[PDB]
Amino acid sequence: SFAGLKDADVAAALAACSAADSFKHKEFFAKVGLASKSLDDVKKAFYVIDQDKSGFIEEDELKLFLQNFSPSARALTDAETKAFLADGDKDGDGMIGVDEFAAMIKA
Ligand SMILES: [Ca+2]
Ligand SMILES: [Ca+2]
Ligand SMILES: [N+]
Repeated sequence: SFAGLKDADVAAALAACSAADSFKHKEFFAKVGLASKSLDDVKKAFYVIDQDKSGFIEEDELKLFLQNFSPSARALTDAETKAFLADGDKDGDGMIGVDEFAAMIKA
């Protein structure tokens, strides 16, 4: 479950990436329903994912990305984590900021 999203969508999205290395963030964003949320709602999601409230989603939080949807969900592999980072880190500082997060989700 995730605030603002349908439990059925979140559960199906988690099932869709059950296999190691099958996680594709853009497919996950669409399946879970975040890609269809308003920009304002996408920003809310960001602050939840930013676990230590540093203002940025760092690699360690990216690795445990799925835990925000279910505490028992698997960690992303180092390969999945790095691809996630490479796709969203538009300014090259090694982390994902709120605007980068929103850009990655809204096409
Ligand atoms: Ca953080
Ligand atoms: Ca960045
Ligand atoms: N972090």
